[PDB]
Amino acid sequence: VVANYENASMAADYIKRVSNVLPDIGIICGSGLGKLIEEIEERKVIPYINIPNFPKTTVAGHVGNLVLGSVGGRKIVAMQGRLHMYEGYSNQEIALPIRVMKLLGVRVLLITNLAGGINRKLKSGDFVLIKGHINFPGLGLNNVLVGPNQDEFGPRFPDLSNAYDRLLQQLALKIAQENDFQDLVHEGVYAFNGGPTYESPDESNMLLKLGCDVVGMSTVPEVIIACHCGIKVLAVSLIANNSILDAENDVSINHEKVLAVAEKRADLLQMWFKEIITRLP
Amino acid sequence: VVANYENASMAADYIKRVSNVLPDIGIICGSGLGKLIEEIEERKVIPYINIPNFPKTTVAGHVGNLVLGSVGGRKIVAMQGRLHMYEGYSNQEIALPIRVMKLLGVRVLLITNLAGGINRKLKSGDFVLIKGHINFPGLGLNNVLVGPNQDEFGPRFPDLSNAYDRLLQQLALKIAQENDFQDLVHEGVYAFNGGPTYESPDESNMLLKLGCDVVGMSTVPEVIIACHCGIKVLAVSLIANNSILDAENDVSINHEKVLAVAEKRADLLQMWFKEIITRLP
Amino acid sequence: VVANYENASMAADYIKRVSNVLPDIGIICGSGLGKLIEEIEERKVIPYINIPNFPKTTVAGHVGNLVLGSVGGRKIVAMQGRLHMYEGYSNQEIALPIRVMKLLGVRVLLITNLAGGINRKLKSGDFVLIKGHINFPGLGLNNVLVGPNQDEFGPRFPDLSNAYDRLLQQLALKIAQENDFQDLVHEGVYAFNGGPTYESPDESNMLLKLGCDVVGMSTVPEVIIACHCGIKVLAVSLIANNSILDAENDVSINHEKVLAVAEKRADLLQMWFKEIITRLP
Ligand SMILES: O=C(O)c1ccccc1C[S@](=O)c1ccccc1
Ligand SMILES: O=C(O)c1ccccc1C[S@](=O)c1ccccc1
Ligand SMILES: O=C(O)c1ccccc1C[S@](=O)c1ccccc1
Repeated sequence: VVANYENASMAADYIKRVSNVLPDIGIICGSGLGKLIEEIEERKVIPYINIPNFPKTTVAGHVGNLVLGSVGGRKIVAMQGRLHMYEGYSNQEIALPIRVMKLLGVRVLLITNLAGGINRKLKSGDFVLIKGHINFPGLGLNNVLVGPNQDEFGPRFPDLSNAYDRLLQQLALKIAQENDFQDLVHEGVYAFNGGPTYESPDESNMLLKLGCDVVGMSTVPEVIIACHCGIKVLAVSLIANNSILDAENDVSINHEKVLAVAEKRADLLQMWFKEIITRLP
Repeated sequence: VVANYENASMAADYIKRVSNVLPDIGIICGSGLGKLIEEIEERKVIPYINIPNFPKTTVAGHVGNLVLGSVGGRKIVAMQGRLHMYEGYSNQEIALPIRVMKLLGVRVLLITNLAGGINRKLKSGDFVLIKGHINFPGLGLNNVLVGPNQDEFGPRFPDLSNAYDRLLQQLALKIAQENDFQDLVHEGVYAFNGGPTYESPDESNMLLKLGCDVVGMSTVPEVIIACHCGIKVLAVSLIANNSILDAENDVSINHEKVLAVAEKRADLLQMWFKEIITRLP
Repeated sequence: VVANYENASMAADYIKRVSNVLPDIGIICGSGLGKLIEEIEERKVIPYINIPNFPKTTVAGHVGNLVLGSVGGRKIVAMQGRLHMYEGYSNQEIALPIRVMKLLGVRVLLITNLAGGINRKLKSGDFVLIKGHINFPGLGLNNVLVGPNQDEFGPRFPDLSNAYDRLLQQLALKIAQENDFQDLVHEGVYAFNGGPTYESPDESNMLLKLGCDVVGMSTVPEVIIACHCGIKVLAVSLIANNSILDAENDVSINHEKVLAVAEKRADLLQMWFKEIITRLP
C-alpha cells in the first residue's frame, strides 16, 4: 500500500467516523516512555488492524493502537506501539500514519525515544533537545522519501534547515527551568544509525569526530515525513549510556540496562510533556 | 528487466533501425541545462516508451526522449529527461541506457547537474570540474553495481581511480580561459547524497570535515556504469548555493532559487559544451 | 526462504544424516586462501544445492560446498565458495549458513579475506587481526539483521563490543611469534565497503581521517550473525595494497594483482590457521 492521498484519506475517514476528536497535536512515545497515553481524557482506542490501509505489524507483534482524547485541554492523537525501520517496514509503511495525522488536522508532532550518548558530557538519564541530524540512511539511498513524490503532501526536494522548531525547544527548556531540572537538559545533533545492532565502539569514536552528540535508531524518518507536509516537530532523546566512555573502559550494554533508565525518568518525562502540550501555541 | 547484453542489444538494434546515426559522444544534461539538445542538427527524437527494454518512467512523468544528431560536426546521442535514484529506479533501470550507448559506439560521456557547495570558496553560479567522488550509497550496500556482474560489459570489481579523465578536465579549463570565464571554474571532490532531501545543516558541516567540495543527488551512478564498460567521463557541477555559509547564517533554500541559477548560466554552459564536443579527441 | 529456526533445523538434520561429524569450529576462507579445505581429513563434501533451504548461487556460479572433517584432531565445518552481499544476496541468504553452523554445535568461527590497506604503515602481503569495525551498510539501514528478529537465535538489539574475541587474537599473535613471522602481523579496525567497486582515492582519504586501518567488502555480515547467536570470532585480513599510498602516487589496481598477493601468502596462512585450530580452547 502506497502512502498516497487516496489511501491516507480512507484511513482518516474511518477514524473520524469512530472518534469525534479533531486533534491539533500528535505524539509518538518510545518504549518505556508511554505512561502519558494511559492518562488521556475522554479517550478512544483504535487498533491499527481495524484502520483501512494501516501497516501490518503482526510479525513483530506487541501493541498497536491509535489513541485520541484530551490532555491539558488540548485535543491530541497518539501512536501507541513501535514502527521502526530496522524491523523491515518500508518507506510507505512508516509514512502513512504521519500523513493521516496531517489530514486529521495535526500541526505539531512531539517525539521521544531512548538513545546512546556520544558527547563526553552526556550522562545516563540526561535529556537532549534535538536541534539537527545526520541521516546516514539518507546519504546512502535509504531516505524515507525515496520513491515517487506524493505531491499533495509536499515538494520533491524538501529543505530540513528548520525541521526542529526553535520556539518549541525554547518552551521545553523554560518548563525544565520552572521545575528546577534544567541541569538534566542539553541540546545536540542526532545521528540516525539504521540498526538494530548498537553503535560499535569504533563507530562511536567516528561519530565523535563527526560532531554527533547522540545516536539512535528512531525519530528521523518521522521528522522528515512531518517536515515534508508542514508539521512542526519537537524531538527529545533520553540518554541510556555514554558510548564513548564505555568504549574507553571496555564496558557492555544490554536491554535490561537500557529500559531501567526509562523506568528512572518515566514520571518526570510524563509531567514535562503534559505541561508542554498544555502550553504550546 | 536486467541490464544484460541481450536486452541492451535489442534496444540498440531498434535505435539503429530508426536513426542512421552512429554516435561517438553521449550527453546527459541536468534540469534547466538542456538547451543544447534543442539545437542538435539533423536530429532524430526517439521516445523512451518506444525503445525495447527502456525503463518505465510514467509514474514520475515529464519528458523522456533519446535524441541523435550532429553537434560541431560530431555525432552524438543525448538522454533528454531525468533518471535519478531518489525516484525509486533500480540499479538495472539506471544502467541500461548507458550500456545501450556503449553498444551504439559511444566512447566519451559528458554530464552536467546542479549541486550544493561545501568548499567555503564556492559561490552560487560557479562551475566545478569533478575530479573524484565519495559514494555514500556505495559504501552502504546501494552501489549501482550491486547484483550479478554482466561480464560482457566489464569486470566484477572495477577500479575508479581514473573514472574522471584528466585530459578532458584540462580541455574544459582551456576553453574557459580562451573565453575569459576561467574565474568561474573550480575543481573538486563530489559527495553523492542519495536524497531527495537537501543536505541538512549538520550533514553539510560533516561533509566539510571529510574533504568534500560539492554535494548532489546525481551523476555518480552513471559515472560508475560508464567506467565499468570503458567509457571516458567529464562531469561538471553548477553550484546553486553554499550550504556551509547557509548553515552559519540560518538561511533556507527552495526549488525556485535553485532553478534560477540554472537560468543565469544556461547560455554560457551551452556555449562551453558545444566547443568541448567540437574539440575533444 | 527466511533464516528462521524451522528452516535452519531442516538443513542441519539433512547434514547430520549424511556426515556423522559434529563440528566445534567453523571456517570461511576467502578467494585464493582456501588450500586448507583440500587437506581436511576423513572429509565429506556436501554441495549447497543438495542441502534443504541453502541459498541459490547458480547465477554467480563457481564452487559451492560444505566440507566436514578433522584438522589437527579437531572437528570442523568449512564453507567452500563465496557468499558476499555485493552479489545481491539478501540478509536471509547470508545468515542461514551461519545459523546452521550454530545448530550443528559450532562455538568458534574463523574468517579470512583479502582487503585494502588504509593505515600508512600497512604493506602489501601484511596480515591484520581485526579488533573492531565501522559498518557503513549498518549505519545506512542495510544491516544484515534488518527484518524481524529470530528470537530463538539471539536478541533484537545485539551488543558488538566483544564481537572480536581478545584471547583468540592473542593466540594468533603468539603462534606468529613462535614461527618468527610476527613482523607481518598487525591489529586494526575494519571498514565495511558494500562494493563491488574498490574504494575510490577520495573515499580512502576519508577513511584515514575516520580512524580506519583496513577496508573490504566481506566479513562484517558473518561477524554480526555469529555474535547475535553467541559464536566467538577470529577475523584476519590479507592486505593487497596500500590505497592511501596509491592515491598519492596515482596508481591503479586490478584483479590479477590482488590474487597474486594471495598466492604469495597462501601456504603461510594455511600453516598458521592449522596451528590455531589445533590449539584453540
Ligand atoms: O528504541 C527502543 O525502544 C530501544 C530499546 C532498547 C534498546 C535499543 C532501542 C533502540 S534506540 O532508539 C537506542 C537505545 C539505546 C542505545 C542506542 C539506541
Ligand atoms: O537534480 C536536479 O534537477 C535538482 C533540481 C532542483 C533541486 C534539487 C535537484 C537535485 S541536485 O543534483 C541538487 C541541486 C541543488 C542543491 C543540492 C542538490
Ligand atoms: O573478496 C574477494 O575475493 C576479492 C578478490 C579480488 C578483488 C576484490 C575482492 C573483494 S575484497 O574483500 C578486497 C580485496 C582487495 C582490495 C579491497 C577489497
